[PDB]
Amino acid sequence: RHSRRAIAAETVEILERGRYTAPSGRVVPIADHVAQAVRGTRLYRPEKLAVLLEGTRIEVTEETTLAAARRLTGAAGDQVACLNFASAEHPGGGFLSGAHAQEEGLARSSGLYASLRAVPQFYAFHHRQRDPLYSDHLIYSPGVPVFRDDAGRLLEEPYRVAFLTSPAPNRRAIGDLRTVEEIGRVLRGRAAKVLAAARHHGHRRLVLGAWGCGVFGNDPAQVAETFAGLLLDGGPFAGRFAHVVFAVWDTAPGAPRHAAFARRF
Ligand SMILES: Nc1ncnc2c1ncn2[C@@H]1O[C@H](COP(=O)(O)OP(=O)(O)OC[C@H]2NC[C@H](O)[C@@H]2O)[C@@H](O)[C@H]1O
Repeated sequence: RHSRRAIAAETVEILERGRYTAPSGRVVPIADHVAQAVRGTRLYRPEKLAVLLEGTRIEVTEETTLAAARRLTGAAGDQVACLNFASAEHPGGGFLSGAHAQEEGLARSSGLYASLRAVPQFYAFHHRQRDPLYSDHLIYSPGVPVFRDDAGRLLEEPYRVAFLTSPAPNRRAIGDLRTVEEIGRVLRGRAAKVLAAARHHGHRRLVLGAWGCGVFGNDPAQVAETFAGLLLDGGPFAGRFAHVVFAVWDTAPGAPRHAAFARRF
């Protein structure tokens, strides 16, 4: 936790100073790209996403979200979109406290926090709502510079990705007070809106994963099935993306989140 906390603090300083020093000694400017990402950040309310809905190579890997994004970005020039497994309540989750989860890693490694911290309406809505289902609100963050690898090392050459920030329902907090089918409907509606936003913004290649299946305690078979219904068997997004990677990095024994996605896809 202490090493992650230190890295998080360094990233915040970097975003303030607008440059960082790579291991070679190269000083890398990022202010322009960060400012662009912030200025282009958009909050989508549920009903706007619903409007977007009125209008493929599939891989499962043990990659982190960022490792998959970096691989895809090196292979072609079209900007990749990545799903941020978001906190409903804090931009970048607990990254500044040294918390260890997917969003926190994104926030330690990129300009994502500068984008999300600029959308207080998203977080205020959920704070007032006080409901663990959260909502279909989504933050779209274009061209966010990514400048660390999985180990926290600064990159000689940063790359840019779009992020889609949407919180999965906190099934852990809900317990058995909603049915499997109710949660499935919430997941399907929300995932459809994530995909609609990605497509709306011209992203043909996506990095998805075990959304909500860690701290939020969702069932990875159900989350994998949710994406499958949308992307496969003549679903609404079948054939609409060029490349979808389910990058599932699961350090628990048996890597069960990854196993569930591998089984389905
Ligand atoms: N970096 C990364 N890449 C890919 N997959 C990952 C990664 N880190 C974890 N995982 C896998 O994805 C699963 C879900 O990750 P998690 O970050 O726990 O997402 P949640 O939606 O359940 O939790 C979110 C909340 N945690 C941090 C945020 O601030 C949100 O509060 C997790 O169980 C792992 O199997």
